[PDB]
Amino acid sequence: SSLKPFTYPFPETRFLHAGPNVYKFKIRYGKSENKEVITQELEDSVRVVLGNLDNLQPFATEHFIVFPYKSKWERVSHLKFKHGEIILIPYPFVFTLYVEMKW
Amino acid sequence: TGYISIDAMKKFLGELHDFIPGTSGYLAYHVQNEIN
Repeated sequence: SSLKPFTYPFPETRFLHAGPNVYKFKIRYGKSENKEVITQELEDSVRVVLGNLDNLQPFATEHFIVFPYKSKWERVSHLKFKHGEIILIPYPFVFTLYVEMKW
Repeated sequence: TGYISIDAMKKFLGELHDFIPGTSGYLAYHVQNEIN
C-alpha cells in the first residue's frame, strides 16, 4: 500500500511530494518485528503531520509516541524542485518527528 | 495524562511520493554564483 520503507534504528531525512508541494521530513528514533506494518505506521504519522501543519501535538500510534516539531527551512530560496517540467513548491519548514516506543 | 490517538488525528489522504532526485522525473537544483 505504502511508499518507500524507513531506516528504523537510525536517523534519516525524507523529501515528500504531496499535492503541489515538497515537504522536508527528518526522523529520529529514541531508546529502541514486521517491516511494512511499521512502514504503514510511520507513513500514517507523516500524513497526520501533513494534515495538522499548524496544529502540531504529540500523538500515539499502535507501537509509538510521535512528537512532531517544525523549524524554519534555512536557504529554501537556494533550491528548486521539479517533477519533469512541473515546479514543486517547497513548504519552507522542516518537520522533525521524534519517535519513542509507548512502553 | 495520555497522548491523543492517531485514530482521532485527521490526516492528509492524497497521493504521497518520495521525492528521490534522478528517479520518477524528479530533479533538485542548488543556486550557484560560479559556473563551469
